[PDB]
Amino acid sequence: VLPAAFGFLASARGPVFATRGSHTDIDTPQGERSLAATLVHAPSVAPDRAVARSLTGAPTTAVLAGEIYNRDELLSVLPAGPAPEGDAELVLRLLERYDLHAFRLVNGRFATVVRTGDRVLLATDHAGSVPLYTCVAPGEVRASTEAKALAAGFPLADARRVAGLTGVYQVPAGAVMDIDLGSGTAVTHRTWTPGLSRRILPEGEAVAAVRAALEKAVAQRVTPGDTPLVVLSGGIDSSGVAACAHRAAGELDTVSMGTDTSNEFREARAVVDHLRTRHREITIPTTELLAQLPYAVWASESVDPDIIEYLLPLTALYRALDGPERRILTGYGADIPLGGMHREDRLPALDTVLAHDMATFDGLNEMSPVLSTLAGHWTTHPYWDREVLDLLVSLEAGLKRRHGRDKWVLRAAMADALPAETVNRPKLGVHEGSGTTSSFSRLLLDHGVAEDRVHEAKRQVVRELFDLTVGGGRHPSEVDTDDVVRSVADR
Ligand SMILES: Nc1ncnc2c1ncn2[C@@H]1O[C@H](COP(=O)(O)O)[C@@H](O)[C@H]1O
Ligand SMILES: N=C(N)NCCC[C@@H](C(=O)O)N1CCC1=O
Ligand SMILES: [Mg+2]
Ligand SMILES: [Mg+2]
Repeated sequence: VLPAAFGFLASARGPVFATRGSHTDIDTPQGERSLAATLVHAPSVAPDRAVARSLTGAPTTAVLAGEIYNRDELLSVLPAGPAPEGDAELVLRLLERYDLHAFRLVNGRFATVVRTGDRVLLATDHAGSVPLYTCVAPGEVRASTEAKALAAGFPLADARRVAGLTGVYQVPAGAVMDIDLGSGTAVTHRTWTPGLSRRILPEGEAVAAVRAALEKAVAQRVTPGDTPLVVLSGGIDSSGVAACAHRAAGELDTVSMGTDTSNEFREARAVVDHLRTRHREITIPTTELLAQLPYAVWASESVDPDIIEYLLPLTALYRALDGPERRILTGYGADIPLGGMHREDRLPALDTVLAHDMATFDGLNEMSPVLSTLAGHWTTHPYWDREVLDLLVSLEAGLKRRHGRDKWVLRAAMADALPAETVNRPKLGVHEGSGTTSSFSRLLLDHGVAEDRVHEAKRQVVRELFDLTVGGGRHPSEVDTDDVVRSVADR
């Protein structure tokens, strides 16, 4: 049900993560010139499948956090028949055949570090959905799924430095960093890049392809026998995912979050009734929502005020979940390739914003698994599935904004599976349906923070939280959001 590991801290030559779970140190056969690592994973899963060893080429050790979705495909290009036992061994098999190019073939939600001889490889999935950070110095390489574990040396080109940190870099999305341990030299190869050209397709085929892709992406994300949990908002995106997940599992559990300001329970109810899902509504006080601020920056390790604002309600929801650890699917990210913020018929502006968004998502960590695993829950997002993403991004603007409706192709793709009311439902940003942006603004406004200046205040606040939780090793619970807002408002 859950991946073999959520993250890790490794070194090639006392880990503390936001992620909740068991810790397991891997054995160090060649004790020495070996790959040491601490894996963080669910208490209910065996780390084994997240670790693979080999002698092909050299002594080799692979560690992988997360999971791969196009397994059948990758397996079809391998020689022998005895299939690898897990995703880490699968990667290993692929590396022995394509070398670092193996990552150009992977469609997944993972982060991995591999040591073969004195060579070290650091790879992320196409979207860098599972953040990966590193510190490289001649003779020593440290990699971790959380920068906070690395804050406790040389500069690396074609990698960005982490805010308020030194010698700590984030491996870019869709990339593989090839590091020679001896010289400490690092070379980065991109293994995926957003398509820039657009595809033309008749309505019927376009709508069918989108439906088929999403169904497949969702199917790849639901575990056989296990009923998944979908964070439902009543919007077309999460609703589209719910319909697909329900079909792949034959049943479905849903959940919706709301505040005392706002909610989308009504819109969500329409869908829970259409598919007859096991639904649950959660209402967290606005004051409780804002108190989540330090937890969001700590888990996401992001400094973008706008993203942190989008993550607040999600973070609160994951932490407020009751019951056993769940496999959660979301409809997050659908608006990006579809320009879900575009509100007119003039297509030009839609593509401009789309191209810009697709070129600047890396580093935001908005889809990081830590957002949910901080409470022991694993999340995956089918709309940013490589295949679904490639397709949605490639469609010509006229298929996204058509018939006076935004994200048209997606709405039409779920038409025969959801109520008409849900299909035509205008877009709403979870920030609007629960009043997160307004609440955060009101908080600053109630502290004296003037208007043409709340945004910058939100920046200073978020950045201050980061320096404390990520750079200073301070746990969110030990941080009082009000005190930080106070300090920032004084300016
Ligand atoms: N009020 C909510 N309760 C539960 N899940 C939500 C809620 N609002 C949004 N989500 C989830 O998070 C994603 C946010 O995307 P968006 O609505 O485009 O901002 C949706 O695709 C849902 O899966
Ligand atoms: N430029 C970006 N990377 N924007 C991300 C906004 C997320 C968007 C989504 O679901 O794609 N989203 C959150 C509410 C909403 O809309
Ligand atoms: Mg959406
Ligand atoms: Mg919404």
